[PDB]
Amino acid sequence: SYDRAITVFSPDGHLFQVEYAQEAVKKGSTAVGVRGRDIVVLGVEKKSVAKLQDERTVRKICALDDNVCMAFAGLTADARIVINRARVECQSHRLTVEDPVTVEYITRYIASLKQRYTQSNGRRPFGISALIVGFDFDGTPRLYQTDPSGTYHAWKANAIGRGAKSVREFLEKNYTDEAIETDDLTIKLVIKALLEVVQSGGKNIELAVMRRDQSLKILNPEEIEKYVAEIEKEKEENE
Amino acid sequence: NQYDNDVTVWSPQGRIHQIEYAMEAVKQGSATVGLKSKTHAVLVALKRAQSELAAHQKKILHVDNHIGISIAGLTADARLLCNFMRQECLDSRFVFDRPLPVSRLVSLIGSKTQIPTQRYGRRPYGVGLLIAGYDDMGPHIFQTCPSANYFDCRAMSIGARSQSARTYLERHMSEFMECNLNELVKHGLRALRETLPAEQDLTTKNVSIGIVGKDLEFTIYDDDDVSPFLEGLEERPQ
Amino acid sequence: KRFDSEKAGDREVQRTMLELLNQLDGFQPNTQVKVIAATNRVDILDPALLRSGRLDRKIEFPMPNEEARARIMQIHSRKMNVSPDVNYEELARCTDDFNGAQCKAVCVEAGMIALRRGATELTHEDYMEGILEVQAKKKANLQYYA
Amino acid sequence: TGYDLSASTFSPDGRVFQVEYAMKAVENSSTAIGIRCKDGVVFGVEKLVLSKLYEEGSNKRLFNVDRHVGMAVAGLLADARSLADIAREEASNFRSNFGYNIPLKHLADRVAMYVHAYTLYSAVRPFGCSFMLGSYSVNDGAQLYMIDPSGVSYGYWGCAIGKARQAAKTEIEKLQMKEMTCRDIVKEVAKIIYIVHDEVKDKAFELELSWVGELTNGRHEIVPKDIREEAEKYAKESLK
Amino acid sequence: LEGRTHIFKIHARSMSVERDIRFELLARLCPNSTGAEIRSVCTEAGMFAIRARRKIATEKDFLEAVNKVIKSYAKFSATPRYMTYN
Amino acid sequence: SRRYDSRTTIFSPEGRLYQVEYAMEAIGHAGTCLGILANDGVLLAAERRNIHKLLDEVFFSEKIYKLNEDMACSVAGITSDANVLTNELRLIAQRYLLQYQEPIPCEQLVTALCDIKQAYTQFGGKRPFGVSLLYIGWDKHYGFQLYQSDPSGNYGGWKATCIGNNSAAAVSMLKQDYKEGEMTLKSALALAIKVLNKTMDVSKLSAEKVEIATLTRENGKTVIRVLKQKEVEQLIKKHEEEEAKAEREK
Amino acid sequence: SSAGFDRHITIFSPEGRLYQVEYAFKAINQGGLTSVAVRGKDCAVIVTQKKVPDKLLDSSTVTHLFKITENIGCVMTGMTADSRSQVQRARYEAANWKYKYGYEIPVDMLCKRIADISQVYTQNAEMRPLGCCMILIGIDEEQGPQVYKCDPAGYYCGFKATAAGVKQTESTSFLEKKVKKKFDWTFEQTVETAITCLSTVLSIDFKPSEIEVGVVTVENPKFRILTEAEIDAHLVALAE
Amino acid sequence: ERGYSFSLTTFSPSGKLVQIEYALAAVAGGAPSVGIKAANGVVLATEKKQKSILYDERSVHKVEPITKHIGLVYSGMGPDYRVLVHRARKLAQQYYLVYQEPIPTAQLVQRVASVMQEYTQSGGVRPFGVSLLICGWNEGRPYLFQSDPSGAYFAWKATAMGKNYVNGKTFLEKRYNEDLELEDAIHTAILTLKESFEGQMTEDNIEVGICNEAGFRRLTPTEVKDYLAAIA
Amino acid sequence: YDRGVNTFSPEGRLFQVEYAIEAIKLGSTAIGIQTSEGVCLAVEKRITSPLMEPSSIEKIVEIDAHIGCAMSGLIADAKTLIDKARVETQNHWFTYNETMTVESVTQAVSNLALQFGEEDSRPFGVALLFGGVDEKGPQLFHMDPSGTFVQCDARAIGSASEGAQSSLQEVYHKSMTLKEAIKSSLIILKQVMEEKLNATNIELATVQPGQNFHMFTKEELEEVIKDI
Amino acid sequence: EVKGVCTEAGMYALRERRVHVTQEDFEMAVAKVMQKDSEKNMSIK
Repeated sequence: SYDRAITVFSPDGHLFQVEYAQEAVKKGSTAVGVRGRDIVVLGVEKKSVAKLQDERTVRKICALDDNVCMAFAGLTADARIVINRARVECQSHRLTVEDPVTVEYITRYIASLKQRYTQSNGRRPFGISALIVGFDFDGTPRLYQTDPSGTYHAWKANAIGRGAKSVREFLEKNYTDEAIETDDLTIKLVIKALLEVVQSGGKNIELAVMRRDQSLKILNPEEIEKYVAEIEKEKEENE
Repeated sequence: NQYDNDVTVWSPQGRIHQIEYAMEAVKQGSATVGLKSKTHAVLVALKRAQSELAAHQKKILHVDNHIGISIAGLTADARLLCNFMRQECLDSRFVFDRPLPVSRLVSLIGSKTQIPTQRYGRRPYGVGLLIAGYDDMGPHIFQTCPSANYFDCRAMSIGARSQSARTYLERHMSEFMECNLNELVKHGLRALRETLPAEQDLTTKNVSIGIVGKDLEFTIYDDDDVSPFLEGLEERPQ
Repeated sequence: KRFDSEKAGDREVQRTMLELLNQLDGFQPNTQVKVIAATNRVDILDPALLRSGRLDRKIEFPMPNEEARARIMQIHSRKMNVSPDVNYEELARCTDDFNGAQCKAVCVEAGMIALRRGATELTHEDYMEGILEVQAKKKANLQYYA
Repeated sequence: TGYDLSASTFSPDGRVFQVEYAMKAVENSSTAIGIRCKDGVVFGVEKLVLSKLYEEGSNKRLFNVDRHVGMAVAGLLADARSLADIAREEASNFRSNFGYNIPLKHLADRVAMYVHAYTLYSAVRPFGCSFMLGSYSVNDGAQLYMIDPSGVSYGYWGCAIGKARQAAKTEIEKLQMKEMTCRDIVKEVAKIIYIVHDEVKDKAFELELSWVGELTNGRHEIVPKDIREEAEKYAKESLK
Repeated sequence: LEGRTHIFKIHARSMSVERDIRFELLARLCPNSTGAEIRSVCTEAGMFAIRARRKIATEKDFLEAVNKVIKSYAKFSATPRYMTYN
Repeated sequence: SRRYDSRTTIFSPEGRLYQVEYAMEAIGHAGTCLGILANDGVLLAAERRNIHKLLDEVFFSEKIYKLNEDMACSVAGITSDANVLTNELRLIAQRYLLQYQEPIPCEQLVTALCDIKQAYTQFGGKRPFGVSLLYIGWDKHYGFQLYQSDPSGNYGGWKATCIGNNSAAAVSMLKQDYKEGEMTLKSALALAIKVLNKTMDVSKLSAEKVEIATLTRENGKTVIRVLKQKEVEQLIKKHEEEEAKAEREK
Repeated sequence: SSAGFDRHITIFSPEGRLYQVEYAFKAINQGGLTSVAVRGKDCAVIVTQKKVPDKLLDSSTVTHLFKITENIGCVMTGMTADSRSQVQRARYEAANWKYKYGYEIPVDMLCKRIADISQVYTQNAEMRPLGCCMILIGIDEEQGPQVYKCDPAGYYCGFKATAAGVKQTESTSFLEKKVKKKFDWTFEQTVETAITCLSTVLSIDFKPSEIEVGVVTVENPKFRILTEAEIDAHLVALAE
Repeated sequence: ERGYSFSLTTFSPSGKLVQIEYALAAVAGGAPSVGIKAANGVVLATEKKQKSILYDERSVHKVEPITKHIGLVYSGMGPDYRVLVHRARKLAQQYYLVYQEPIPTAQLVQRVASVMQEYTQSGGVRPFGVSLLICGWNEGRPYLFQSDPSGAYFAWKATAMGKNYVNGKTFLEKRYNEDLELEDAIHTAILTLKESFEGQMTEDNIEVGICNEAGFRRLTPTEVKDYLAAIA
Repeated sequence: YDRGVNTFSPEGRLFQVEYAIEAIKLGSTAIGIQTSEGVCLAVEKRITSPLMEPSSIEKIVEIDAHIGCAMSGLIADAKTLIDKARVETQNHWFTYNETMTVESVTQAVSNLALQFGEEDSRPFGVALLFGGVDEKGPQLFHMDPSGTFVQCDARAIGSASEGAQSSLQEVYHKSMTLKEAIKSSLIILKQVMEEKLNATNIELATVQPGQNFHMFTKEELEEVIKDI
Repeated sequence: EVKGVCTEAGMYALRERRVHVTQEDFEMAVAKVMQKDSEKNMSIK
């Protein structure tokens, strides 16, 4: 009848421990993000930090290179492996094929390794996913995703966690050419779509903007307040 | 039915059903009747396809010059042993520079399928191969089964509805050791067509025929090559 | 008698059957009025049943022979009117492993062929029809597989 | 309650029913017995026939492992040829390294460890087939050793394997082995083998015969029927 | 195939239905629905027809299939389609 | 009965970690430890599981293990499973000091054993490590760093720690006493005495049944101070003097 | 009572009791063999027997007495299938003592080496418990004779007089008062203690043929099996 | 749960671990062996009783010293003792010749019990129910340590396992306090050793090992009974 | 009950192999057609959200210069075997100096179809459609995870393949040219699709010996739209 | 258990045949209930 799932497929043609694993991404740390013709932005929050503990230890999002950055969700245990495992391959794509790392190459490695990660009885599957954030050579944007089955897909913006389709409905108005024409309105639009995600209290909010090929910098609680002021002024002048 | 899971574990009655389960896959394949005379041998098989526009998949193929074979059941183990048959046929064809008779050659195939039917974590192999060949003493027809038991015969048949073939074979197989090739081929299809339902063809592209001899190299007969064998046929009665 | 207890729903009778063994043990008059018993399967059989008063002759009835399946089905079909030219050779060989009740299933089927029926049975294919009905027919064979 | 599933593990009673399953699987095989005479060892096999079923004289259970050794086997034929090749590879090691005749006593011990090791590991399975080991030599002499799937190494003057091993060994005690010639020992088996294993159960069958000894100069080869006037010695007294 | 559209033929006498509808369009997209599920399809169709105040199923020509596709697929189950091929 | 089967390899079924929930249960079993923020130094505490006085106490530092001249750790969990991790990180810290001739930074150090513990919690059906051990030390970049190892592979490293489940009473105390920039390491040491005398089940702060290990930064020696029970006994009278002073108010 | 896989594996019960090993303790009892090991002053005598169901039984192969070394013999009990595998092993481990160490093994460590791998057989249940039982003897320098026994639970054991097995429980009970005495034992006294202890266990006292009696004494240190001629001579000597 | 599977060790829902816990229950059913750390030496008094009078204790030896200055005794079941004996015989002699000197026994307990840890802790198929009382003499100050199958090494001045483990540990907890006179500590250690012991005490019913600062000396039943019962 | 996967059934036959056929149902529906002049094939992208990029996931891939392909079922397992055979066609072009034939591509994957090894622990439920032009001209091949190989003039997979093969063999033309195959492709297309047709909803694959490759090019899908 | 101490301390005072109870007998009531506490020394330590 029903053996649940180990490796071999279930009678319905699908699996279980895979479908069971995607719910961990739903209960994991939420994240958002957007892209533009030059500058790109992202966000995570969901830190649950009380400030009484070390802030650098809870830091998760990192970057393999200034051009391509890593953004993941869920637990950071297996994600810390995804970091180091991709750092060795991105350094091999550094080493071999000296050109800047292409998103197709690096994503297939993690995907091909994420397929054998879920295969043997043997290597434990991933219960988490990740979304690559960066820019193509000559300023073109690139953002992709990952799947527990070891597949990759590209999006126009990063919406995951709770309410993936609800934020995607708000991303329909984000398809306009005005976003991002100026980096001041884009960050204000990031705090907009993020306002409907979780608490959005401004404390745990962490956003890093990458302009063209320049390495991104995490916004300190200085410019974030100014971009929140123009977002509140645009909301007050909208009536 | 839990005692039939492991091939290593013997049943309460000692009969392992994992071989009998693969016997079904051998008997779920197409109806094929092989036979041999003293002069030459004629082996026959059947083709079936998914749809009408889909070409009927062939079964009988050629391996050694003097060894023709048929096939039924799983194609995975078929082409695995087929390429394994190539390596075994080229063993003596290279080092000894002579072809291997079917007698001592299948003894290695029976041992190749012994390990998967013995050790734990392995499964038997359903195989519908009907092996032919000519050594100095004339033709030999063996059989392949998941039980890894090959018997030298003049005529044998496996697959679906093949129990009705043996009945037509018994008196005919003793009388088929004499006549030459041509009339033996059309008498071979006069068997399968009685086994198969009599209300439908039996076309040119759904049947497999092959002929091998001591001085005659094995040639695959399919599609237009079957037309000389299907001409001058006696229709089935009602 | 199963293994452990309690309890079986028929345990009152499984004690009474063993009481019958006691009646065939201690009661001499039970040697009179022979009683006949029949079972579907010997999977559960009491070892204490061995005796002349208890079960003595025990016969294992296998699947009837191909000639036996033809004789039992001919006695049942002697009343019906069947189309002529019955060789009895093919219908006997086409019967293998089939139970006597499945033979009457073909016999009861063979009684419907008179009028129309309306499907065309013609002749000599009648027996092999309901013979394959239970365990056959493909269909598959190959499709979805190799 | 699941105690008889694993062959490697024992049962609460102190044994393994898997060995009993392999022992009784030999009981389901056709009758094949053996006997040793003074100057040789007699082998025989009764091959069942249902329809034809194929060309007569092939796939016989008589196997030749070594020059002076021979095989009378029963049970499943693939494992019979497998145990024939296991002994053939064992006889190949003794002939390679040394090159002289392997003694049958130590040959049975080498095959004993093989069959025994197959019963130790639950990965592989105990073979449900049995065989008859026998040999003759000028310095060694005639020996007949019986090996069982459990791995017990031993031998008797004669043994019985088949549907019934009791009635088959019943007349061997009154049979005169030494004084009567080996050719007469062959007919002593051929007579009762036709008597017992009645034709009602199996309509058609054939009796294989093989012998090795001084008359063959130590070489083992299957002896046909009409040879050595055995065809007439077969049906002479077997009609009773 | 032709059996499911015959159920829609008698169901044309139920609800409010005319002969202008194309039944075989979506009938091949929901196999093994028997007659019970498509009965609930024509049932919940009238449920939305009262909520939307509409009447005749051809009015409503194209948008009857709109409530036919969303209700039938929601009754089977809800599974993400991206993980299927992934 | 989907989660009742023994697996330990693949995860559970709603997305929660199968064994890690049960691994934290073993951490809250007979664990004791504490941590606090201290400038120009750091302090840790230990508790002897056996209060029997017949013990030789020849183990010297037991619940506190010294993995480096400048760094140490505090084992909370099964001592048998942790002794494998002791020499493990000790050799990994030694092969790093061998390679670069420079003290191993505790950033990658802690994450190294966390990934080593992660491999045993990932595949092979291997038993997870049910021991959570602390980390203390100093580096040339971030200076004083505090970490806590977790079985799942995601470290519980913070500037504070909770060991074991009974220490949850001290967590509300540490968050209320949270301070920045004042040391005076004895301010937290006297506070750690209040942790053992109140939040911990054992009162009076038995000296032979506990241990206090502190690390004071010294260039370049970085002296690690095993106390052990010496002046802890006067700290008992010091904390009781505070209790005798507090009762004078009311 | 059982919980989990403890039926198929050797892990200990909640009462601290092994399962697959405790079922192999009576696995020797199912062999139906009584070997009593008793040592006198300068000598030690091992008494055993065998059953002859069929007249075709060969005394050579079915003989249960096994000689590991010229100076060191042994005897087994229980199932004889696994016993032969341990016989050739004891010959191999004694040869390692001859090769590496250069001289003859005291056999006190041979019991340790055999039981150490016998403990590996008891370690993993996949390789089967190997329920054969081993009883050893030998000669050590200025130690006089010795007696040793190893069952397949894997320890080294030896004492003055130790016997364990199927019926050996009734033999050791009678010998406690019989062996003491405990003075210098003549060869005729040691043989007399072999039949009298067998007379308490069996009291059949059948032909000396079927029973096998070995002896280890210091005159020529080599182990020797008693000849059938002298066994019947000592049998009629103790019974007047 | 379950949940821990095996390799190296089994699972428990609440505390410790099930399975081999049952082997730990067999450790208490093993042979009781007392031990004594007194002044400049370590004394070990075990208990050995044969099943019948046909056995002579001169063959089987329960005390098998690994080194000349380090003896040992076992509290627990059978040959799993003798397994770690030859192990430690290989284990301790390797480290002895690495630096060519014995080095204090503290490092011996570190290395020798390190593989014994893995050997007992890691999956051995069937568990191991043999514990040990570790002894030795190091730099003038000897040591008495107690291991177990779970791999927790202890330090005791007077210890007992097997029988009396409930009675004798509380006995030595009360009557014995801190460090006392050497032979006077042996007295009360034997008094509680004969607590649950049989009323019949003979030279062959027990054995007493002693670790001198001059190296270990294994006694014999002869000198064991000729000393005192009551040995002091 | 108690299904033994690769171990056979009490009846018996393989089970998960049949479940691998069900894994074709969850995938996108691709309908291939082989014609004398070339081979045309179409499959729906089935965009879930506007965030999805149309060329990100494509069901048509190129094994060799003259060999096209159409995947089915799972993606990652497809591209595995896809890139695999691309290396197999590269080694075949070295030793033999000639490009690998579409025929031998099948048996190359068919040997590894069901390994019961580390791949093929769980087997891959990916069906493969092999198009291209061999020495015999344009050909279209179909295979399944079990390793079946049958040459089909027109083959369909995916969800609607049931209803697609119905109207397929009826309107199929074996002896005609690509001129009719153009409009013959959109017939079955507009049938199975319940939404408006655009370049991002589906994708076309047409390979011809004289016109290639092609494959396909940008903005030729909307041209077929307005040609209705 | 305090009620149990009063009962155990009242049983021995009943044995001595006195109208009152001595606090030393209350210590005897504590010594009776201290033997039942948990389990040891196997498993943990």
